[PDB]
Amino acid sequence: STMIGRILLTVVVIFRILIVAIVGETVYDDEQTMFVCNTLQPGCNQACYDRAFPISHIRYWVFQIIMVCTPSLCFITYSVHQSAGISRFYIIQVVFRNALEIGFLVGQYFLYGFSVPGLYECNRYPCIKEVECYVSRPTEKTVFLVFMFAVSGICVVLNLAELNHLGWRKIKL
Amino acid sequence: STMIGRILLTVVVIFRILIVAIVGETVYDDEQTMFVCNTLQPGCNQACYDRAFPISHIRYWVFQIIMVCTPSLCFITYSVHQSAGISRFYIIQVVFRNALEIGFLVGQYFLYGFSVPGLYECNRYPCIKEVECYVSRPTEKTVFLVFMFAVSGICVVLNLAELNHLGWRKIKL
Amino acid sequence: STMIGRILLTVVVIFRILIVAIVGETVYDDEQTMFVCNTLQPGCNQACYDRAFPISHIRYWVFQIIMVCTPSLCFITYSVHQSAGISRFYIIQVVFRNALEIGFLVGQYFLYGFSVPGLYECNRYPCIKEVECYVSRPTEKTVFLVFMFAVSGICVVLNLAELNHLGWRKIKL
Amino acid sequence: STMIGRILLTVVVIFRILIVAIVGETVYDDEQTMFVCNTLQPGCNQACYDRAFPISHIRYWVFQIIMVCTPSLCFITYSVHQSAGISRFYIIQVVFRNALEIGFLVGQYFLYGFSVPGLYECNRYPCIKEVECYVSRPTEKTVFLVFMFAVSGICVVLNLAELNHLGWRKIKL
Amino acid sequence: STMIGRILLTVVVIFRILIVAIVGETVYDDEQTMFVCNTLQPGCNQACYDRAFPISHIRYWVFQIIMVCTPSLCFITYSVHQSAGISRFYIIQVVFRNALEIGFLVGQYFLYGFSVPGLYECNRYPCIKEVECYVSRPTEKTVFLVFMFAVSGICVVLNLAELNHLGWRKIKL
Amino acid sequence: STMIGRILLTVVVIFRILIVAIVGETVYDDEQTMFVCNTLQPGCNQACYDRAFPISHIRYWVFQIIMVCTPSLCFITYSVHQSAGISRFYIIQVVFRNALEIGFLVGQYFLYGFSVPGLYECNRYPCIKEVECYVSRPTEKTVFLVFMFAVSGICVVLNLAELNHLGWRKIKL
Ligand SMILES: C=C[C@H]1CN2CC[C@H]1C[C@H]2[C@H](O)c1ccnc2ccc(OC)cc12
Ligand SMILES: C=C[C@H]1CN2CC[C@H]1C[C@H]2[C@H](O)c1ccnc2ccc(OC)cc12
Ligand SMILES: C=C[C@H]1CN2CC[C@H]1C[C@H]2[C@H](O)c1ccnc2ccc(OC)cc12
Ligand SMILES: C=C[C@H]1CN2CC[C@H]1C[C@H]2[C@H](O)c1ccnc2ccc(OC)cc12
Ligand SMILES: C=C[C@H]1CN2CC[C@H]1C[C@H]2[C@H](O)c1ccnc2ccc(OC)cc12
Ligand SMILES: C=C[C@H]1CN2CC[C@H]1C[C@H]2[C@H](O)c1ccnc2ccc(OC)cc12
Repeated sequence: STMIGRILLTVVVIFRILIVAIVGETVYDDEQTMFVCNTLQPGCNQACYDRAFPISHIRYWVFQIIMVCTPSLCFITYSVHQSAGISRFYIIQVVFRNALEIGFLVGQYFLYGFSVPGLYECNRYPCIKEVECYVSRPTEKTVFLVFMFAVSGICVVLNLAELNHLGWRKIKL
Repeated sequence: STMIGRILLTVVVIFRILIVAIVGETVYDDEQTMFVCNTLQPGCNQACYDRAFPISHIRYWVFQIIMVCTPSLCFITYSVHQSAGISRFYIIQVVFRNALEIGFLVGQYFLYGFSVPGLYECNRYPCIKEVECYVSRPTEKTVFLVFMFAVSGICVVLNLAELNHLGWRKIKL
Repeated sequence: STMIGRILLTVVVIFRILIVAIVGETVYDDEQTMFVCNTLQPGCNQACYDRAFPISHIRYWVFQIIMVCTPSLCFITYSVHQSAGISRFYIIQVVFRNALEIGFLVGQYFLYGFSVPGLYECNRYPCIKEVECYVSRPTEKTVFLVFMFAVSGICVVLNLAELNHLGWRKIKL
Repeated sequence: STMIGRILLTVVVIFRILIVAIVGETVYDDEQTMFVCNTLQPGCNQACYDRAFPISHIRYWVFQIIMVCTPSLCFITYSVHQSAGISRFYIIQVVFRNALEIGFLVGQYFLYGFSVPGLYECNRYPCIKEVECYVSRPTEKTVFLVFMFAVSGICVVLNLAELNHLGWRKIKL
Repeated sequence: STMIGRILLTVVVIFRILIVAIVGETVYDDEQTMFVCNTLQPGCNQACYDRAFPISHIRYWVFQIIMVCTPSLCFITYSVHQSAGISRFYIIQVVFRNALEIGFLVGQYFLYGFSVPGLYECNRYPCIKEVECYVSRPTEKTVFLVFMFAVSGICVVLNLAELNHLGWRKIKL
Repeated sequence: STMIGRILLTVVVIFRILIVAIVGETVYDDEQTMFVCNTLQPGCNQACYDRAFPISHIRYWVFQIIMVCTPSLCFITYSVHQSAGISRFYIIQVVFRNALEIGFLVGQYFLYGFSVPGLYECNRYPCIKEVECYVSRPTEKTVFLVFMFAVSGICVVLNLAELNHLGWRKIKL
């Protein structure tokens, strides 16, 4: 069943790209404009927001998508160069895709967790002692995070199935 | 009369996609900017808005459109792969489309109801006791909700007619 | 003279589509941010704006354009399906186009009238008794309304001429 | 010298379209946001701005461009319809283009004049007695107005030269 | 060495167009929003900004680019008209391009100078006596100005080299 | 191994272009709007921001990308001109690309360093003595800076490998 696997993998990849490109930028538009802290100190909002969200989810997902698509670009460009052999590059391409997908999934888990809390406790200079800050659209961001995790997991499973179908002797050489 | 059914189904799908893509993003632009609560507590606006609208309508409809279109993409990609049999995949594609459409319609009803009230009563921390908040463009959003429900219902009816035409005997095999 | 009629109909349809798509969105961009009421009550602006303009003109016109273009799309897709008879679908398409155009024109008149006043008197909760609110760019919106009415009337007249050319005898059968 | 006339006319038309489409919308973006009146009365800004600028320049120019291009569209669509005679439609097209261009130029002069003053004196309700309001980017708007007038005048002269070349004898028949 | 000249000229023209189109509009986005004067008089900001920057740099550069490209458009359209002689049009086009480039460079120098100061002294009505105003991103605008001047100078030198290569006897005839 | 080098070089170039074009403009959107200084002096924010960030990172990277791509454009245009010899232009193109890449990398290091601090001490007129200002999203900008440096270094290494492969003897002649 190596064919249905490829069909599903292509469909899932396209689905993820479309969803991100269409909704992600709009969801995270006012992330910093609607972030508010209970204080009068100038500059506390900037510091607390930067501590709460070092990297936005949307940029991480864009980077992940491009990086995961890169090996296919390598293979296609190699094929173009060859004309005006290819049965070996394919195995290495598959292995690299598997490694990249797994690494990105693990990194997402270790960076963001599984939910976006509605409150944040911040104690960065210049804020005096510890202050409380309030996040914008926590529930939508939680839903987006869980959905992206599920899609990435499906992709990982399909890639592992493909790699197993090839056989580890192909991967060895 | 299986041909007029397909014609109407295609026309309705295109109509829904066009309407959403052209007007939806503009209707819901200032959903959070124009949401106001009668209070002085910092952070009450964020909490009350997040409780009132956990997920925006437009994002739900975009997700629904992509998911409903997915099975046709699966079928087209399978057909492409086959060349450089297909009479069985079509039945499963139809069944999956029917199930997805019905599920999305039911989910929309259970999530949003049939109207958007102009007032909201919010009792989420940090708001003190219970406060009153006011929504932006409730009437336009109600009209949009009802129109989308009607279009989805028409799609469901056409899909059921198609599935009935194919037949239960054929579906079983 | 059934040819010049078709030429003019196509030209006016394209003209209307272009004008709307190019200027309408920009005209109605700040409709709600520049709407102000003389009061101190929170939430009175939202209620009064929603009562004054239940549906924006631009969205009504977009819906009208798509709906009016739908029958031609149905005819085209039926023609595509036929290859890989058509002289009867054409009459029904013409009749449906006539009905839709007339209905949309009448609806526009009954919804918006012929002018956009510069003042509004609002007595919706939470506003206390009666308040006075001030509209943004009333004159430009009045000009746009009248222009759209005139274009739609021209389209209706051309469609009626076409339908008369076809003849009642043919329409009946 | 009927050929260089056509070459110059085409080049000028393209030049005008490009200039408008590229810069006009950006010039007039903050026309109402940066318009300020010296008063405390709510709603005086809206009334005074609407009285000072009933129709924005950019929208008038867009309408003019589309209307002037319409007759060529009529001719092209007629030519397409003819295949799957034309030496007479051309003369009427030229005459209509001349009339439209002259009318639009005269209308622009009678609507806007030749300059945009930096101050405005406004006595519209609800403003008390007479107030003073201040315009945004008067000099750039004056330059744009004069440039558009010059380009339209060049177009009118070229069209008149073409019409004279065709001849009154031919035009009458 | 008439070929490398043409190659470099084409490359430089494309480079200038790309740089402007990509960064210019973003650099000058908040030119008026971030312009502030030290006063309490309503309307002083508008007058002082209009006096300081009668025409934005970006619009001047867009106009220059279109005007400089115009003669090539004239030549191409003439060539198209000729088919369904040309060795004399080309020299006239070269001369016109040289004149336009030199004129635009001189005009830029006389209009803007070589730097954008960070302070402005403004004494325009309604400002009382003389006030001080502060500009936004003076350094980036200075860098952009110098870069555009250098690119235009390179273009002028290449055009002069081409014209000299053609020879004076040939331009006279 | 001169083919895999070219494959990797093309892939990394495309990757860098995509990442910049997609995320850079959004990261640096509110650079000046969210920059705040602890003072009451009008005009201190503008001066301090201009001193802290003379040129935005995104514009520098756009300029670098276009300049690095220029030599390939020159070579392609020369090839087009040649038809309707080339083995010597290629070496000079490679050398120029190497020089440009190295220069841009060194310039980036000397201009921006390796991190974006969260605080800035500013003593520019009109600010009184020293003031403290707070930056927006320092961590994301630091990550972007480091990532761009790494990608540029990889490109430099690949270019040096290519140049070494061609040979010093060949480069001399
Ligand atoms: C369909 C979405 C629209 C929004 N952005 C501008 C117009 C349209 C294209 C998209 C962007 O160019 C873009 C192009 C390609 N890939 C993208 C991937 C992600 C993205 O934002 C997360 C924007 C992307
Ligand atoms: C026609 C609408 C315009 C508004 N958005 C940017 C330019 C144009 C395209 C559209 C967006 O890229 C987009 C592309 C494709 N499908 C879409 C589907 C939905 C949507 O918003 C709900 C935006 C979509
Ligand atoms: C020409 C207008 C521009 C403004 N909008 C984005 C870029 C360009 C396209 C248009 C929009 O995508 C769009 C596409 C197609 N039909 C439309 C119809 C109506 C509309 O606004 C009323 C926007 C439309
Ligand atoms: C080149 C200009 C850009 C700005 N607008 C969106 C993207 C690009 C296209 C243009 C608009 O779609 C548009 C299309 C066609 N004709 C137009 C004519 C005028 C215009 O504004 C006055 C905008 C136009
Ligand atoms: C690549 C730049 C993007 C920004 N603007 C909208 C989308 C893209 C196109 C460009 C504009 O339509 C445009 C088109 C063509 N020539 C232009 C020249 C100059 C310009 O701004 C100075 C904008 C231009
Ligand atoms: C894919 C990104 C989207 C955002 N901008 C508008 C729509 C889409 C295109 C891009 C811009 O036109 C653009 C075109 C080409 N090269 C670019 C390079 C850089 C850039 O910003 C740093 C914007 C670029």
